[PDB]
Amino acid sequence: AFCNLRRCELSCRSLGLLGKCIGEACKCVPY
Repeated sequence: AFCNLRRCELSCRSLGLLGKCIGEACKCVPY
């Protein structure tokens, strides 16, 4: 897969959110 999900999710965990991939990049979500 073309997206670093774990590296995103642990970054979002600083902000208190979850990380989710979207095609070719990753974004944080509070859900």
